[PDB]
Amino acid sequence: NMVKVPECRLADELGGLWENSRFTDCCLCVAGQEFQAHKAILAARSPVFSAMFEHEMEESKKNRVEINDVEPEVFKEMMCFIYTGKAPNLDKMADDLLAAADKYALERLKVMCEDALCSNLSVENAAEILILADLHSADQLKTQAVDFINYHA
Amino acid sequence: NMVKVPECRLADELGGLWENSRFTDCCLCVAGQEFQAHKAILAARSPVFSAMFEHEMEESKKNRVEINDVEPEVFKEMMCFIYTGKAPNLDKMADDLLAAADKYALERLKVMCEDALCSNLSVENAAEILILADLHSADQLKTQAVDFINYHA
Repeated sequence: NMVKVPECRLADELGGLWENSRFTDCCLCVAGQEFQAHKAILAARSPVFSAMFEHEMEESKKNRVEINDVEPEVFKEMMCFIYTGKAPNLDKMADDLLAAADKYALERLKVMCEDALCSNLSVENAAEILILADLHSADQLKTQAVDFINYHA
Repeated sequence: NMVKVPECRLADELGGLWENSRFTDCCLCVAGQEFQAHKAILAARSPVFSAMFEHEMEESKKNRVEINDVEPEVFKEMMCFIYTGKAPNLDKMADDLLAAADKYALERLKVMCEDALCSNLSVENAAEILILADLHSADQLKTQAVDFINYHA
């Protein structure tokens, strides 16, 4: 225990990779905005992206994937999660991020959003959150939501 | 604290990326053996690979990088570290990995080897390890090797 070993920095460096966009091989177009990314990473991280890049006929697309169901700011948080496993701005978009994580099968990000939404459960938004968990198959969130509503009988 | 969030699995998934060799864009030839890899990840993880891929005039090289100064088994451990930040078999090759980590500027891996070597310091091997740390710029290893030798008077 004499030698001081530095903290793992895989996440920070992969984040650098995404921020610097080097050796990118695909373009994601989100509401008219273009983002360069790396197929290998997105595929190893999302079963949806994986399937998309693995079974895409029509070179006409030219590695150009157009995303229509996600707002640019939410998209960026999702990407941040894919490259580093973190989502610094999750708190202010938990519900939209949940839907994006669900759509792109990012299980851990999905549960992280569930965790944040659960923590904000109130009698004013209990029902809405409950419905939200049903539309994006967020089990843990639903259960905690049902329990909440019941308890407040 | 009601929702149970899974542990980050960035490393595991990036390891799968390397083990499955999907969407690779380069080839590393090591002592006759070929390994497919991803430029972006090697580049974001190693200043040497970074500079190598960033400045390579020969198309003739074809993203084909040949490594002559590293044994295949050691090379694989290095790659494992580059993709996941771990080196499960570092103990049986600490000295060789140290040199390989040094040559490719993998700072953290270099210190990890320094920690293993430092822990095996014995009257019998002390002198050999000290020299090893000087030839591969392993500062912490050196300082610990010099002290050991002194204390044993």
